[PDB]
Formats: sequence, C-alpha cells, structure tokens
Amino acid sequence: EIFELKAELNSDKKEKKKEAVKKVIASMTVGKDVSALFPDVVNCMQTDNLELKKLVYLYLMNYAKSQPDMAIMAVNTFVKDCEDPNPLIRALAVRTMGCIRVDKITEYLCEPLRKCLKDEDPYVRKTAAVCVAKLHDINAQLVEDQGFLDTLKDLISDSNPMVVANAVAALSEIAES
Amino acid sequence: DRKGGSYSQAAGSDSAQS
Amino acid sequence: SASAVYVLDLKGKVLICRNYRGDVDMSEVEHFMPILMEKEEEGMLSPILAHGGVRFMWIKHNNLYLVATSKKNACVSLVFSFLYKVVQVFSEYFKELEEESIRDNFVIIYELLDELMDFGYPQTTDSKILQEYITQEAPRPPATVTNAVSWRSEGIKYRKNEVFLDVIEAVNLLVSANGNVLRSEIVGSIKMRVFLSGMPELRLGLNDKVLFDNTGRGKSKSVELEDVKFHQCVRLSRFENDRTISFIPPDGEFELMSYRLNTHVKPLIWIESVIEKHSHSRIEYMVKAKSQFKRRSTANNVEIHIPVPNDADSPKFKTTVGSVKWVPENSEIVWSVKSFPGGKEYLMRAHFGLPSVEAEDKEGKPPISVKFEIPYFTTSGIQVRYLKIIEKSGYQALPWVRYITQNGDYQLRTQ
Amino acid sequence: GNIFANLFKGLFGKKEMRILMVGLDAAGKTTILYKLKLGEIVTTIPTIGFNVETVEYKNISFTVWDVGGQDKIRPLWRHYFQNTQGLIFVVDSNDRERVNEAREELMRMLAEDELRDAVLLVFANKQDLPNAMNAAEITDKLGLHSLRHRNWYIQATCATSGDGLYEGLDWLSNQLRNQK
Ligand SMILES: Nc1nc2c(ncn2[C@@H]2O[C@H](COP(=O)(O)OP(=O)(O)OP(=O)(O)O)[C@@H](O)[C@H]2O)c(=O)[nH]1
Ligand SMILES: [Mg+2]
Repeated sequence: EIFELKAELNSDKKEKKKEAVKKVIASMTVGKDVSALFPDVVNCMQTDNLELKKLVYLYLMNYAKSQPDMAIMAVNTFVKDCEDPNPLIRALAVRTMGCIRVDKITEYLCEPLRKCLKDEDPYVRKTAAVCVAKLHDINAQLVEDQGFLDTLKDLISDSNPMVVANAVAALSEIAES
Repeated sequence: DRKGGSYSQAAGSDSAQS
Repeated sequence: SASAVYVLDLKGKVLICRNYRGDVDMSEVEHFMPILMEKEEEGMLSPILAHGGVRFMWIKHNNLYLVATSKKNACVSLVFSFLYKVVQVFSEYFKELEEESIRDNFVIIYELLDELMDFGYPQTTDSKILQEYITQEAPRPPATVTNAVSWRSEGIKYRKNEVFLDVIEAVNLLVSANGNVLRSEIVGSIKMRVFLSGMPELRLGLNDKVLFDNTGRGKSKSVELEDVKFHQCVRLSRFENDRTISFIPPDGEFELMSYRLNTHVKPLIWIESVIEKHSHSRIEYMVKAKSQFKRRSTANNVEIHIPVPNDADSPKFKTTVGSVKWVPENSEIVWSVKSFPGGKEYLMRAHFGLPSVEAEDKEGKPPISVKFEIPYFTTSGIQVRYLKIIEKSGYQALPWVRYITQNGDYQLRTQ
Repeated sequence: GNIFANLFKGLFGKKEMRILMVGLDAAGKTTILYKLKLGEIVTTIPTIGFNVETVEYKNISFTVWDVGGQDKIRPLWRHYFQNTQGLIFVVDSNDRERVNEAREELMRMLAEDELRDAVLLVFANKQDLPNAMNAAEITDKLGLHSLRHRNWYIQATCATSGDGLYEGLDWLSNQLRNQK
C-alpha cells in the first residue's frame, strides 16, 4: 500500500507517476493522512507536464503546516518556476508560494514576488497582487520591509482592469488589518 | 416548429426613428 | 472574504474542500453537521451558520451543501455570489449535480477551484472563458480574461450567423382566499442563444415606454418595465444615457435582459373552486377554471395543481376537459390539460373518501397552483423593434426570437 | 520468456544510466551542469534547493541531480541516496579553509552502507586560478586512495573553458558500462 505508492512515486516512468499522484490526491480527498509521504513526493516535483505539477503544489499547500520542516526543499523549485515563459505556470507558482503557511519560507519568496509585481502578463500581475496580500496577512512586517505598498498603489493607476481590481482588493484587505 | 411559440426574425433598428 | 470553500454531502461527509485563506482549521467542518441538525430541529436552521468565531455560510445544492467557512467580517453577499458562480460553472461543465461527479471529476474540479478564487477573492467566473484554460480531457490563458471583454472570446467563426432569442414570460399571481389578487408581478426574461462569427456588438431595440416617451412616441403600445436588469455584456452607461442597449452577445445561451414590472390586468385564468368537505364523511371539489386569456392563444400543458386531502382515499373525479390525476407523493389533484384554447371553461366535481378517525395534527392549506404555459402570447405587450448586429468584417445576420408565456408564481390561496 | 525486444533495443543503444551532483556551494556545480547540458557559462543564484537535469551522450541518458552545499542542506543528501546509481564529487581547491569541510562531508557521505555501488567521481573544479592544485595533491590531501572497494577518478575541468569534460564523460562511461 504505502510502500507500493512510494515505489511508484519514486519511479522513472511518468505514466506511473501520474497515477501515483492521482491516487495520493484521492486518498487525501477521501480522508487519508498522507502527510507522512510529503518528503517522498518532494523529489517528483520538477516535471514538464503541468497535470502533475498542480497536484504536487496542491499537496504541498495542504501539507505545508503539517510538515514545515520538510517544506524547506521547495524554495528552489518555486524560484525556478517563477520564471517560466508560460503565464499559467507562473501564476500557479505565485499562488502556491503565498499559500504555503511556513514562517521560514516567505522570507525567501520576496524576490519572486517583486519580480512578478511588474509582470507584463495580466494573469501574472493578478497572481502577484494576490500573493502580496497573502504575504501581508501572513507577515505584515515582511511586506512592509519589502516595500510592496508603493508597487500596489501604482497597480491601480495602470492598465489591465482585472489586475487593477485585484490590486485594489488586496490593498483594501491590507488596510482592513 | 417548436413548443412555446414559433421563432420569429427580429429587425435591425427603429427604421421609423432614423 | 471566504476562508475555505468546501463541499459536503447528504451524510455530512466533505466531498471536496478548498482552503482560501487558511485562517480556520479544517476540523471545524465536523461541528457543521451537528450545528445544522440542531438549527433545523429547533427552527433556527439558516444558510449562514456560526461555529464560535467561524461562520459557515453556504447554500444547499442539488446533492450537497456548498458551505464556506469564514472568520472575519467578510461580505456574505460576495460569498453567495461566488457560490452561485461556482454552481453555474459546475452545471456548465457537469450536466448533473450529484455525488457521482464529485468523486469522478476531482482532477478538473481541483484545478477549477484553484483557478477560480485565490485568497478568497475570485478572479474568473465565465464557464465559456474558463473552458479554454482548464479541461478534464495546458496552453497560455486566453487574452479575453486579460482584456476588458471577458464574456466574448475573439476569433470565433461559424458557417452561419443565427441568433435565437426567447421572450419568456413569468405570470406570477398571488390570489388571496377572499378571491382577490394581492401580488401580481410579471417578470420578463429575454434569453438569447448567440451563435455568430467574430465579436458582434448587438444593439437591442424594443418599444419601451421610457424610450417611446423620450423619442416622442409615447402613444402606442409600450412595455412599462418597473425594473430592467441588463446582463454583464450590457453596458450600464449606454442604458443610463439614452436607454441604449449596446453590448456584445456571448457565444451560446445567456441572459441578456430581464424586465420586471407589476401587472394590473385580469388573470388569464379564472379558477372557481369549491370545497364541500363533509365532517369525516365525504368531500366535494366544485372546481371551475375559466380562461380569461385571448381566444387565439392556446395554453400548452395546463397543470392546475389542486391540493386534495392528505388522507383522502378512494377518490372519484367528475371533470369536463383535461386529465385529472391524484399523486399520493404530492397529495394533490393534478389538473393536467394538454391544450387549453383561450376562453375555455373547464368544470370539475371532486368526490373522495375520508377516514372516520380524525387527523392527529393540522396540515395547513396549500395553495392551488396553475402550470399554464401558452407560447406565442405577450401579455405585457412588449415587442422587439430592432437588433443592431454590427461586425468589423461585415456580415448579414439572421436574428431570431420567440415569445413564450408560462405561469410563474401563479398560486391561488385556498379557503 | 523472450528477450528479442531487449536485444533489438540494445542493438541500437538502450542503456541510459544515472549520475549525481554533490559538493559545496559556489563549487561550480551549477555552472558545470549548465555546460554539460547546454554548453554555456550561466550565472545563477545560490542553489537553495537542487537542480535536476539529464545529459544525452554516447546513447546514454546521464541524468544529473545537482545538490547544494548549504549547511542546512548538507544532511539532506541522504534523500537522493535511494535509487541512485552514480555520484560525482566536485572539489573546491580555491577555498583552503573549506577544503577540510569538503573532505569531512565526503567522508561522511562515504560512510553510508546503502551507497556502496556508487563509484567515486572527483571533479577538479575552479581550474582557472594559479592557486589551484594539481590532480594528485588534492587527492593526496583527501586520501582518495584509501577508499577500499571504491573506484575513484580525479579529473580537472575548467569552468570558463570546459576542457576535460569529454575525458571525464568517457571515464564514467567506461566505469559504468563494461561492454564493447
Ligand atoms: N569566474 C569564474 N567563477 C567560477 C568558476 N568556477 C566556479 N566559479 C564560481 O562558482 C560559482 C558556481 O555557482 P553555480 O555553478 O551557479 O552553482 P554551484 O556551483 O552549485 O554553487 P551554489 O549555487 O552556491 O551551490 C559561481 O558563482 C562562480 O563564482 C570559474 O571557472 N570562473
Ligand atoms: Mg548550483
């Protein structure tokens, strides 16, 4: 069971890796405590197919507070994914970075947030605006030190009305607290 | 045909209002 | 400001959960079922629950209740709108709303939940637009979401340019037991299935009372809609300036405009019902239905629901026209009529048995509901005048529209 | 059973093999991996996590898993020891004070009973400054000859130029593959 799943996830075949990821997602959704296998799925993270990357990101987000120590092995992957040409991959990475409830992980994520703040893609801009609000809610002092208030203020005065609305919502949420 | 009233073509604009 | 969007089941099991803010522990969902049971059992059950400092506001779907936990003073209206958008997206993607698809469409469901809302703030809600980025069977996101026009994908091409409209009428009448109508509201519904090539900018034109008065033609038949609600494609500024309805129709069927005004005309159907219920011996149903609608119109599938006794058994029906059936599941006389010519008069004489032993508790007086649906009938008198289909490429459109009249909240209070 | 498909695959090349990338931070590991994969000197930020890539040469897909030399990541090398067939060690001759730390880390990594079939692969990195030692002084200091039942090979590669990469690849192929 668990050993077979770990062996399947530690294989070199993508056809078995996708099935293992789907089974792990179903077990977590079915109500199975799969947080013990978080380090095993860490190796099978950098994959070309976006179908397994989303599942891995969701598992990490759902298994971030449970194993914060084992989550230290994902900063490099997030940094690498924060520069992919595809806007969808960058948006997913930005969303997953802000969803990680790790006190030792948000400190190193300031650079990707600053890089994605001025992204040309409106989806990337919206993802960065959401991640800024998430980080400010998680750590207001880190957000203030990073100087994201000035970037957020200039977001409303730019193009991309969806991105402007997202920035306004993030600023309202930050000012609410 | 179709239940609920047969479909009818619509105009383009108020021709009598210029 | 939802903290976690979760989907439960009829047994209290959470089919799927999607945390948005993470400020609420995932173990609070366990107390939602007992809290709902206590509220329902004491009459305090409400769609917005409260587990201490965390509020569980959600609505009941076809098979599961989409309860979304929240902790701060978030907008309950925003949460309800997000839940409605999610339900609409699921209906567009999944033809059925049951547990069979939750456990079978999790791969696409998780992706849709992640993409729809981030940090409790939704960003995309168009099923047609979202279908180009999340599929269950991924390229860059379409420019429609980034562009202002988020309800009309560019580059759509079709062999023909045919748009079918639907002027659906909802006749809602609240007739009191004294025989007078209290609430008589008719809500218009203009639903169009736009199927054209490109991104045409529809310019809908009708014989509106306000428009006729502004143009100076306030003397002909004009519909005086108390409330006119345009869709997302309809530009609010254009309608506010000079009643100009200019918008880009979407690709498929969608609700463009929904008129809503009170009606001061006589009911299209007059129902004269009598109840000669003897004391535990017998009962009589002298129901007479008179069609006050125009004779040229026929009410297809007339269904006048007559609430019969709950414990009535061995009934005999003496009617004139139409099929009358008593459904034990519903406990009422279904006055089913296939075609009802305008001005028709149907008389019925009910006769059913009753047990000698009286009922332990009262059951109330359910109202009599008519399910008449007469197409090609416009009671409000509103007629479509024009529909300006303009395209940059240039094409000859063939718009179509149909008028269907049905019974909405046409319930008649019993005596 | 029939092995006709295996023979047909081996007639045109079927073996791929694996490889590991370990060493101290700022040891030229990322640059070496980039040169092996692409062939250019790419400047990158320090490896907080790890880098995974593959190299296709001589009909063998040499998959390389770069591992950083961070203090908090030094004990994390045991995660890659499972299902690992190769291992390449990159030395840092430009850090005299870090030479002892690198030798201690290599000795600790060599003291695992699970990683026994992985032959030694010593790469002389930072072969561009006059202060760099030869291919024997570093080995003598590290005592690579005292590794019983371990096949070590010292090769000097210049990060700026890339010379010696072909010789190291040929030596690795000869050590891994024992056929014609
Ligand atoms: N100019 C120059 N610098 C070199 C050379 N060899 C190694 N370096 C230094 O070594 C570092 C190598 O970093 P990377 O190749 O990106 O990755 P790494 O070797 O794993 O180092 P970390 O990322 O810190 O773990 C560079 O930043 C250089 O400063 C060389 O031949 N020329
Ligand atoms: Mg490196």
